[PDB]
Amino acid sequence: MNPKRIRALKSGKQGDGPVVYWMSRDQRAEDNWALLFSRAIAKEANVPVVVVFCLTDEFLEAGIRQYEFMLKGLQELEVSLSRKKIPSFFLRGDPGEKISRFVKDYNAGTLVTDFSPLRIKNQWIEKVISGISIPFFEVDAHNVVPCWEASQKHEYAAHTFRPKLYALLPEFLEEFPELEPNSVTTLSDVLETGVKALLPERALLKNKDPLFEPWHFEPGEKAAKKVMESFIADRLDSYGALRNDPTKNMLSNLSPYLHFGQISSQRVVLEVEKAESNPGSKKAFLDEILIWKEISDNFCYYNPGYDGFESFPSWAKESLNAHRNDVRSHIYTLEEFEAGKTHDPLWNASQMELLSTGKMHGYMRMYWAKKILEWSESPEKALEIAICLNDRYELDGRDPNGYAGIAWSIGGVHDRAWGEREVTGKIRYMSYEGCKRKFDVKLYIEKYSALD
DNA sequence: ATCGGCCGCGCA
DNA sequence: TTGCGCGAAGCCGA
Ligand SMILES: Cc1cc2c(cc1C)N(C[C@H](O)[C@H](O)[C@H](O)COP(=O)(O)OP(=O)(O)OC[C@H]1O[C@@H](n3cnc4c(N)ncnc43)[C@H](O)[C@@H]1O)c1[nH]c(=O)[nH]c(=O)c1N2
Repeated sequence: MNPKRIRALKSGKQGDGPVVYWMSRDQRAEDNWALLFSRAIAKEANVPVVVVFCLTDEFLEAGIRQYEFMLKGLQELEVSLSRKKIPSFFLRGDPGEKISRFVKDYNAGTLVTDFSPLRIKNQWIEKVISGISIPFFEVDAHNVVPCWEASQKHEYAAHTFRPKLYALLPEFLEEFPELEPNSVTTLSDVLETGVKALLPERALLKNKDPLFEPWHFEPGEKAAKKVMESFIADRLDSYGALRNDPTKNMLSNLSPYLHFGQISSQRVVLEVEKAESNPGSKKAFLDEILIWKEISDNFCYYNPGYDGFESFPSWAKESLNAHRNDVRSHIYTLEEFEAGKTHDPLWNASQMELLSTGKMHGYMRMYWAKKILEWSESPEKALEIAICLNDRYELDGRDPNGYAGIAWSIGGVHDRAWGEREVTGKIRYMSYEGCKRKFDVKLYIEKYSALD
């Protein structure tokens, strides 16, 4: 393994016991540098490797759509791990509290977790640290260049981070060895229970049936390898030319799998790299999954206030400030956006794309989040409604890519200042009629007319 | 250091 | 549509 992928969190005396992988972000058995590290420590010490996943009450902030998708990654994940003789364990509480009992109860010798830059991970890791005595390592298994190696500061834009990332790519772009089975030796209720809890929160139509359409993405590692091979085979060619057209389904549709870590961006990079197609389609796509996926981690990692106004750049702050008294063409309430009740049929279309499938089209997500800022009473409230719907309804929500994507839209983070306007100040504008030069907007509204 | 280099619109 | 040149606009890093 490339050692630079490892951070030592807590130093102590290596217990005699097993290596416990605390599985958080990267819920996969293959192409996992974290579990590949745990097994190596279990191997040298001739102790086993084991997985422990912590199911927290944060699922009740989202909905059936995400929770189902995730606890079927997990059922399949466990069949896979047992097949390698690595048993997995599923605790049901506060990680800081619960993971600390596990290591102590089970005489864990060494504890490993994967890397995530979101605030709450830090709260737990710091609680685990103060309650264990065995060593404690962290591994970046979600990025190609470990987040703290690509850059040590917040990067102002993609084109300041782009040299830094490619500087280090030949070293960190590499094949994955093979997860070696152990030598040394309930998820059904958990879902049935979680679901009954979330059942009065489903989005229904006027009729009783749910809004969500569960057949657009199958969850799992197996599914995610076919979404990836499908993209490489059918859409990667057309990607640069049609990535921006909401009527063509020419995206990878990989974001829900990456979010849960059911597939590794590094594998995807490897396979796109090796694959022949339009060299511009490969360049266009590699920038999305290398430069934009990883500066988004860079973002939350250096900006603890990443989901708030205070992390916008200074120019963006001043400008939105001076336009807090400008009169707004419309003001909608959370619940009115929520049910696509604006005058803008394009907006409502895209909101209807969000509610029924769980994945709104890449381009339409920009447009969507800017009209929230233009038609709400203040930036804080627009940031609030946009996080809220993003995380409530996007399969790929509750994710750095989310906070970094909203802050681009509403705040100009990783963007630049544009022609000053009312309400939106110097923040990049996007117009209806600009969409109309770009794609048959009429076809996209026809698609989603379930506003009942 | 001193400057290059990161959507909407008019038009053919 | 479809590409091009332009506009308005602040800031990083050679
Ligand atoms: C308003 C709004 C809200 C969000 C986001 C953007 C915007 C404008 N993003 C990011 C982005 O829109 C999203 O990653 C893409 O729709 C990914 O879909 P595909 O994988 O189908 O795209 P596509 O195949 O074109 O991109 C491939 C991969 O590159 C990365 N990438 C592409 N666009 C990116 C972007 N704008 N920012 C960062 N990485 C990007 C993603 O990992 C994506 O899976 C996000 N993403 C997410 O996973 N969860 C979220 O909740 C949000 N929230």
